[PDB]
Amino acid sequence: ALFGYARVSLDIQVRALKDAGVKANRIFTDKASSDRKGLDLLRMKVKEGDVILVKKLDHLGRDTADMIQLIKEFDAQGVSIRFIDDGISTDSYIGKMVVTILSAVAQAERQRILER
Amino acid sequence: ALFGYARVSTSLDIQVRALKDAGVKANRIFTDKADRKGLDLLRMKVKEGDVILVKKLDHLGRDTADMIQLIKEFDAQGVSIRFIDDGISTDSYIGKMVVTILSAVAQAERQRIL
Amino acid sequence: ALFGYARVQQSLDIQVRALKDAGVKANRIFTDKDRKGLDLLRMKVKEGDVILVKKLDHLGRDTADMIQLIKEFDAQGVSIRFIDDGISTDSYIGKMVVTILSAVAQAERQRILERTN
Amino acid sequence: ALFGYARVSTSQQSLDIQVRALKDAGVKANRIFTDKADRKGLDLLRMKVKEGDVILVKKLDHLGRDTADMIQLIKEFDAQGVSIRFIDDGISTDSYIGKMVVTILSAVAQAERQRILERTNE
Repeated sequence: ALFGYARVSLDIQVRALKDAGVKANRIFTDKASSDRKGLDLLRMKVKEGDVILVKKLDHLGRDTADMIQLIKEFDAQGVSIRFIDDGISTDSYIGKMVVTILSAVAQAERQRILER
Repeated sequence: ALFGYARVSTSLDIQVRALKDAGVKANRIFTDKADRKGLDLLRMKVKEGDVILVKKLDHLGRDTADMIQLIKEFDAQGVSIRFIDDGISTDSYIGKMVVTILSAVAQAERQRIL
Repeated sequence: ALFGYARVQQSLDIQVRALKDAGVKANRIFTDKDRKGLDLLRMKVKEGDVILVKKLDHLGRDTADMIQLIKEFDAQGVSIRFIDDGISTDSYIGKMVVTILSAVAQAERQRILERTN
Repeated sequence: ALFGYARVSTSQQSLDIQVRALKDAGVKANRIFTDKADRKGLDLLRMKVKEGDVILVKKLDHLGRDTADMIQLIKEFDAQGVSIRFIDDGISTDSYIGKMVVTILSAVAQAERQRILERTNE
């Protein structure tokens, strides 16, 4: 089954997931600052063969460590994640490597700006 | 204009079925097991503007360097590659970013050894 | 203070000699064959300390575990230096570089595993 | 030859921390070039460097105003055969790691520009 995840501007993500063909009862959301309600519900409901659509790489984990763990868990469950805006999926080991690289790069930029 | 390539280390029907399901004609699908024979046949048939479909990034080369080399030589003759499961085309700005990230990785691995 | 950590017997003995030759005192070297040595390291280590590791591949069991270990030690004010890779977790760029190289090592491992499995 | 470069937006305090760190890493006082953002010290530096030279910089973030600027400056010096050593990060631009970081960051920056162009074009 096809799922969607969105996190905070949420309507920009939610409408985008719906227009990607995710049904409403399969869209889970978190208002980030229990920042994990929706994601925990998604982690529970997902099963082997399922697909999760995420608008952006940044909307998954709250940092690179968190995102790498989530990808590990979903992959272990036999669930692939596709990032709509980034145009990449976790559906191959090269794919996962690139996603991890991009998260790491995006994390570094946040930290540079935070020090600045 | 639409071609297909499948490769295994050792089955092979999973990739071919995916290529067929993406609209590649059976006579445009070339395969390899374990040595360049099917990839060679594909080289002689493809033309500027054509697109070669592949199931995953994982399936193209023997390793990352080899895959990058293949991408770049098909790119030299105006031929792009679409990786189905990854949802990535080498001729898009994302595909180009990915190939450059992979080239960086492969060069670093090479320099590391030295 | 300078500590050493090695995960894997001969390849563990190569790593230990390498850490000693890198300047780590024998009694500050901790090893694992799952995490008995790491649990001991966690207890001795204090703010401003540095852990030496021969290769990136020898800290965690996978990328998720390694980044988590780094996050944890960083939170204690303990940095990690990888001898072979020539990089430390001191700055956010070092951490970024270490994440990248782990992702690369992991991909290679998965590439090896599939051509075997 | 060994040079140093320090750059700030406005804060004098961090410029002094940078210059001090540069001296402490062994750059001669007459070999430190500075800017208060601009490019005055950088333009002077460019006249003085030659193939083989090394420029110390405190942190990656003290070279350019942003990532895209930093990458362009690294590539400019690199084409001259001049490398940059970032002290706090422990990375040289001419190592396999510095080369990898520069290439990966320029790939990402290039994708973001392509992204803007597509939104502009459509």
